[PDB]
Amino acid sequence: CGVPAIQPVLSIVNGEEAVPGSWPWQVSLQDKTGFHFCGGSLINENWVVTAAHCGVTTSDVVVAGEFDQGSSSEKIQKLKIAKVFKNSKYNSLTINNDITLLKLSTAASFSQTVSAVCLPSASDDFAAGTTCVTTGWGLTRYANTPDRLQQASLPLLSNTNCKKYWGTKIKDAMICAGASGVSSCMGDSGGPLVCKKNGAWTLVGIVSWGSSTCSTSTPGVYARVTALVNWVQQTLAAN
Amino acid sequence: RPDFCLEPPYTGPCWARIIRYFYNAKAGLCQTFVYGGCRAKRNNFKSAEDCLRTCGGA
Repeated sequence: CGVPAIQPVLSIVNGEEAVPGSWPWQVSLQDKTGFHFCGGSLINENWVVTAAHCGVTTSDVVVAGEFDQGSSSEKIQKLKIAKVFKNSKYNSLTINNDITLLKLSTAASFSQTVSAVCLPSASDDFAAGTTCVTTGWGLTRYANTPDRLQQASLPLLSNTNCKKYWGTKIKDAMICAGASGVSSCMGDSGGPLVCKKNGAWTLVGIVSWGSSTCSTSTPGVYARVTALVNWVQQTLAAN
Repeated sequence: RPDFCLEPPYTGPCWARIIRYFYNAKAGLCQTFVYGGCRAKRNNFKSAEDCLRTCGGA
């Protein structure tokens, strides 16, 4: 996990187009017609982790190995969803514990453009200031979504610094990043916020919420995976 | 009809791109809009039918 067959080129509003297939765990969650409503991350061949607010159902599909959603010829994997596991602790009012697991009906076929992201340990500590990366097909301007997968490098923020803006709206299962000239935006939800752990890209956050206009000077908020990974492991073990 | 039917559509702070319907009193019909996934106001429906049955004529 966490090691793309195709290396990404570094250096979402104000982000940059990604190298095709360089974020192999990134999936597009679409409805039965092919409409992209959220992103997600493959954690293995049978499971995808996304945000609870995305409201995924078994009628939706997981599209893996995609880069250009505007390309009808591009080879991808349209995977059916067998069951949806929404974290029962998801708070629809505070948005805390914003995570959902999707169990695929048919396993994804891993390859050069399709693989898993690593999961952190509940005790992992990704220091504030650490430069991480988020990806997705969300808006690039606050409008239709970009056809090609976007990416952006951004710093993790300390809870104290994040609260300087969001105050008490920041809960224990949330981690902030951004306010650095880039911003996740409509369509990016459920997607990954990854940071390197011993060189391997590890899922530190799941795009959740933030500025209602995707302001690049405001902290973006993500579901804190370290606070939710035990729930993840437990769900996989029981299913 | 409920006054919430006269409120403009509310996307919210979450970053999803979910299609929902809202009643547009100016036109007299329910139209589609993008909902962010959380904190939906009441003029937000999963189908045009639900929207028209709740806000039609407002």
